[PDB]
Amino acid sequence: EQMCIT
Amino acid sequence: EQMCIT
Amino acid sequence: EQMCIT
Amino acid sequence: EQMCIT
Amino acid sequence: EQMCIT
Amino acid sequence: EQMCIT
Amino acid sequence: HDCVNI
Amino acid sequence: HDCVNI
Amino acid sequence: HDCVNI
Amino acid sequence: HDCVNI
Amino acid sequence: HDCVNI
Amino acid sequence: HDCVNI
Repeated sequence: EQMCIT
Repeated sequence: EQMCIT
Repeated sequence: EQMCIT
Repeated sequence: EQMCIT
Repeated sequence: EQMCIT
Repeated sequence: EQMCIT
Repeated sequence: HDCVNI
Repeated sequence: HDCVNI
Repeated sequence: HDCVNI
Repeated sequence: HDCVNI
Repeated sequence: HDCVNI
Repeated sequence: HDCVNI
C-alpha cells in the first residue's frame, strides 16, 4: 500500500 | 495535515 | 491493523 | 501527539 | 517492517 | 519531521 | 476516531 | 480517500 | 502498546 | 504531494 | 523510542 | 529510502 501527504 | 491511503 | 492519532 | 498501531 | 518518526 | 518505512 | 487501516 | 489528520 | 510521538 | 510505500 | 512495527 | 516529510 501507499500513503500520501496531501 | 492529511495523509491518505491510495 | 490500523494507525491512529491521539 | 502520538501515532499508535493496533 | 518499521515506521520511524524522526 | 519525517516518517520513514524500513 | 482519527485512524486509517494499514 | 481514507485519511488520517496528523 | 506500539506508539510513537508524532 | 509525497508518498511512502508500506 | 521512535519506531513502531507495522 | 522510503520517507515523507510530515
